[PDB]
This record gives sequence, structure tokens and C-alpha cells, in this order.
Amino acid sequence: AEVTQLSNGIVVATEHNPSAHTASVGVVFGSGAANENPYNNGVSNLWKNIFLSKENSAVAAKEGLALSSNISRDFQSYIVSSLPGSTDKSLDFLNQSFIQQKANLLSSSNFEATKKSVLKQVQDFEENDHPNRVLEHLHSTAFQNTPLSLPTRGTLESLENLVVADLESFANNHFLNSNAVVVGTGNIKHEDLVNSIESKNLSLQTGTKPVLKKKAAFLGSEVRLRDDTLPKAWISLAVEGEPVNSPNYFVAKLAAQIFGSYNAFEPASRLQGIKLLDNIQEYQLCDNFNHFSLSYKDSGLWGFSTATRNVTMIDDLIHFTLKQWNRLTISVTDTEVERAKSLLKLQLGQLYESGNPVNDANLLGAEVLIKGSKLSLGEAFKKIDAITVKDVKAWAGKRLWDQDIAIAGTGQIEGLLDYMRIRSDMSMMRW
Amino acid sequence: PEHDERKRLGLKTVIILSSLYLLSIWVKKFKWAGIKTRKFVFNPPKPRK
Repeated sequence: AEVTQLSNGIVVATEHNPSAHTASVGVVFGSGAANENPYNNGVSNLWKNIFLSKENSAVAAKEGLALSSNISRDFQSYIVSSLPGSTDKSLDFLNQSFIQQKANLLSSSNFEATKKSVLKQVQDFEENDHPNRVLEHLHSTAFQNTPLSLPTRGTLESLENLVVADLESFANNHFLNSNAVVVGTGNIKHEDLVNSIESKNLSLQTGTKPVLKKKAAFLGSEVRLRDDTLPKAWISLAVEGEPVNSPNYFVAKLAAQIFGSYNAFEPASRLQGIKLLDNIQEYQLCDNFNHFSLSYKDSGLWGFSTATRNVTMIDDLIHFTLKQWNRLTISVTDTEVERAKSLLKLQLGQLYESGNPVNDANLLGAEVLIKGSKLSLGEAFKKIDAITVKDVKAWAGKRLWDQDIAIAGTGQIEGLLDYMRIRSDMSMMRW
Repeated sequence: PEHDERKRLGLKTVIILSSLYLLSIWVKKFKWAGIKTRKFVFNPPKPRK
């Protein structure tokens, strides 16, 4: 259980697992939706779907190869999967169809067919997926007029004016050897992957990606998208949090685990050791909530999201939740900290030790692109067990107590009160 | 016979109340700044409903 990195001008990372039955090989780039502008937003989402189109997936299926891809704000992925004794064929396909030749993929017929499907994907998302479009709107009001505001799928208006030239320009600027990591997970040995690469030569482009003029900045604000015909209210609320490669990275994750997640219709979720639940269940002000701590290269967010059918008691839900947050500065106990320690270990122990090599490749490539190295799971546990009550109170006194907030909501949100009555609940006035 | 005392207690009272009136104008305009610059946009929906 250890990763091995080498460099030849091309970075090559690998987590070998001898007891698996598959192998994944791919390339991860260090540019995401936070590396484009409002005019070409969605060009990366359209690159993913050109990779996964028919005539490229057909050519892989005849050889016994499956394909995958993912777009995020800091990185992109293009992965190939196979049986363990078929990994050299995986690398060849990744060489031919992607890095060297792509005139086949950017044809006039394949481009229009791909654009039609992607527009239908995005239009469907904006009309039916309410919890996820409110979290995207939160990012856009918190980080307005900065690169961390742009949605990852793109916007239906900017996505309509794209041509092949926009794709080719974006490729020449960001798909570069200086901005790339080659990964390998599952039943694959490091030496074999290194040997297979030097037998070929395998370079995409040289480097010099553009530098981004503006840095990400948090701004307290709100955006309300009112729709009285929907049957619920969906709300998300956050403060500024921690970026990746911060000293307070695990302390913010432990603090989110203290308040946790809830489903009203599951019996065992009603019995969790969370003091907020003593307040909501007597009048049943929500159906579910979840606390998050999101982290990027430049900034982060810390907060919660909720959905509810009780549209006359929204102000009691927001009030009781924000008063529990105040206790992290003033009166958090030792039992609440020892519970969140061991449940955080179980959480990220399941994220980093699933059975899917595709998830391993995305995690590995994104971490090595920032830190140059991966922190093992035995090391992360020791940092978590060394946190005390004093560290939590010091973090909360700086990040939560009387600080500005960002809010987004949709649906039946008449009962959501104004900004300054919610902002005033961030301090207790009884301390 | 209260003329001299009255005119001196009224100097104290008018100075205190005059500054409270200016402080109250400051505090109000700060707590009202969100409402005064709030913005609205309309996109006509589809009349399917």
C-alpha cells in the first residue's frame, strides 16, 4: 500500500494492488473549469464527450477496453480500463486516438451530434436536479467575478456558440506534458508501465500554460431563485473554508463531521449522537441535511445543504442550526470530538479503499499534481488523532464567529428571512 | 429663580441628544445597505403549467 513516482519529463504514478482483477491507465491534466473564461465555458465538458462518443468507444470495445472521464474545477481525466494482461493495448489506444491523432474525433458530423446531446444533458439538469443546481449557484455568488465561480457543466448560453476552433485552441494551451500526470491503478506494476512508456516516446506537448490574472476571493452575498410551483424548498449556506495544502485541512473536516448528515425517513439515522436533532424532530422542520467541507487550490467552503416540505418554519431551521455552530467557539465537549475522530476515519477510509480502480486514478492524479506526492492513509490517521478541543475552538473563533456568509435557495422560500437576520445569528450575544 | 440652573442643564441635554441623533443616522444607513442595492431579474417562464 504505497505509491511510487518517477520523472522522465513525464510524471508516472502508480498504486499497485496484486489482489485485483482489473487495471486502469490514464492521463490527468491540471486544468479544470477554473481555467477557462465566461465565453468558452463548457469546452472541457465537450472534450469529455468527444472522448466517449460512439466510434471511439466502438474501436475500444472490439479490443476489450472500457472508457471513462471526469471534469472538475481543478483537473480533468481520460481513463482506459482493461484486464490485467492487456495494459500495453490500453496505452496504445490512449496514444493513437487521443494525444497524437484527433482529426478523426473533431469531424463535422461527430461534433454536431455531440453538441446536441450535451445541450440536452444541461437543459435537463437545470429543470429537474434541484439540490445540485443550488450548490452550483452557491459557488457563483460566493466567488463572483473570479475563476472559481464558473459551472463545470457549462451554461446553456455559452455552450451554444462553441465551434471546433474553441476546442483546438483549448487543447494547445492546456494539454501539455508540463501539466500532465500518467497514472496506473489495480494489478499493474510500476516497472512494466515505465518500460512500456520508454519503448514508445509518449509526449503530448511541451508546456507553458497560461497564468490566471485573478485570484479567488470570497464575498458574502445571496441569490434567490423563487418557484412557487415546486413542492419543497432547497437551501445551502456556507462560509469561507480551507484550501488544499493548508495546516487546518483535517480540523475543518472533523468539525463538519460533528454535525453530520440526516435522513428523516431512515430509523437509525434518527438515533445519531447529534444535539441538533433534539430540536428538529419535535416539529420535523426538514427531510434531510448534510454538512460539507470543500477544498480547492485557492480557497474553500464550509457549510450545509437541506431540503424540506415544512415551508412555514424555515426560520426555525436556520436559527437552530446556526446556534449549534456557535458552540464550536464556546462549549464543544470532548465526547463530541472523540466521536467525530473515528467516524471521519471510517469516511475517508471508504473513499480511498473502494474496489474501483477508476476512482483510485482520479484521486491519485489530482493529489500528485498539487503536492508532488501522495500522503498515505496511515499518516492521515495520525494527524486526526492528535487534534484537541483547543484546536477546534481556535479554528472556529477565526473562521465562523461573526463572519460573512453566502446563501442560495430555490423553491418555496417565502419563509426565508433577509440577509442581516441570518448574519446576526453567527454570534450569540450571550458571550 | 431657576433661570441660571435651567440654562446650564439644557446645554448638557442638547449636546447629548444631538450626537445620538447623528449616530442613529449612521447606524440606520449601514443596516439598510443590503436592501437599497439589491437587484432583480426576470426571465419569462414557459406557460405549460
